[PDB]
Amino acid sequence: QYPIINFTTAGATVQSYTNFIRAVRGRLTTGADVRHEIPVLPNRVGLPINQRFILVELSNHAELSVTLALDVTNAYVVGYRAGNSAYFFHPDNQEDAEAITHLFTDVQNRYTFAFGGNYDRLEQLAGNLRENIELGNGPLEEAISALYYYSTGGTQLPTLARSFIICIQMISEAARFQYIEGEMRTRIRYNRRSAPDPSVITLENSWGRLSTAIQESNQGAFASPIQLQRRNGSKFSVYDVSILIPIIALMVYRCAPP
Amino acid sequence: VQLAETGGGLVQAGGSLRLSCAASGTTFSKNAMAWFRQAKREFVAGINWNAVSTNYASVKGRFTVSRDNAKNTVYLQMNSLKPEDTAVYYCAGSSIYSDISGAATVWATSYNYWGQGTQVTVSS
Ligand SMILES: [Cl-]
Ligand SMILES: [Cl-]
Ligand SMILES: [Cl-]
Repeated sequence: QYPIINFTTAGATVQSYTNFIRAVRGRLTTGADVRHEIPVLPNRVGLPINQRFILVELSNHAELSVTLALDVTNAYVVGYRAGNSAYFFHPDNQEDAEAITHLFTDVQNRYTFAFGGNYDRLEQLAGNLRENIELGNGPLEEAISALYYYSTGGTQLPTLARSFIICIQMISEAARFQYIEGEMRTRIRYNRRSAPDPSVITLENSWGRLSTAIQESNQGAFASPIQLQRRNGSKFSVYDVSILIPIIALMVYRCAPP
Repeated sequence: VQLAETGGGLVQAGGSLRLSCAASGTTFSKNAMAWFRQAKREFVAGINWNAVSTNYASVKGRFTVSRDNAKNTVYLQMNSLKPEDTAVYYCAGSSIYSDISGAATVWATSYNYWGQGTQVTVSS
């Protein structure tokens, strides 16, 4: 039994979503390993399977519910359970292939998709890019519904792919970035929904690159600056870890702590 | 998706047939495949994307399922054929799932693409 964190979109407030994300982070990493003030996720290699995942239980005002499984190494969604079925993205190696069989063992039906959970593939299936897919409590509410109905036959592939894209960003990306968590709190605050702006999208795209640069950094300065975009799409470069401390909450482990 | 099947027809008993099915355009190496048969439409054999996991129905120890991802082909090798095996055989696939485990393996509904059937008739 992996740890379970419960969140409802019903009556969702800025605080309840903040408490939720805080708790998700708390389960992803012990915080024992920090590098330049930024917590590093457990190193995949050597990690015992009984520690490998956490579970995120999502429910809405519709009183439908689904269970997401997150990999503690990258904080990313690997699959989910609705009712008597579990569904998993295509594992990219044998060792990942084996890991997920420890998820949702008592379900009647077990499916592995032909596709992975990367944005490029999901976008192709959903028929839309991330920048065309709106985010907020309303979109999460619908995504949860689409995911639950998939197990009953009421959800088509394109809507499923779209719902993944919504959940991954509002949960995984938000746990990874305080900045992305912030934009979600803002949507909830004004009770609005909107597609993510360029600052959100480029962060998402850059998480692995920023994990590497921060961990390989000499003294906190980057050998290669990292270009990001602001909300308005204008471009600027990050030369130093100091400016990302407010931005990025967790990193994938790239190397030994020295 | 396009399918091309070979093998079928009349064979005697204790004798054998090989059914072959080529698929396209899809990503076949990523696709769960299955064989079904009718009279009277049920699951016969099925195989996952990497061919490390296979299921059989009545046919166990006789029929074996195989695939070559290089050719986008899936095979059914039928051995020790008995009159009760006479049926129309359909190759099925899923462009959605790489692996279908549990009950859903045998649901015709788990598979979103289907070849035309081939009559297989095993005489006494
Ligand atoms: Cl949706
Ligand atoms: Cl930024
Ligand atoms: Cl450093």
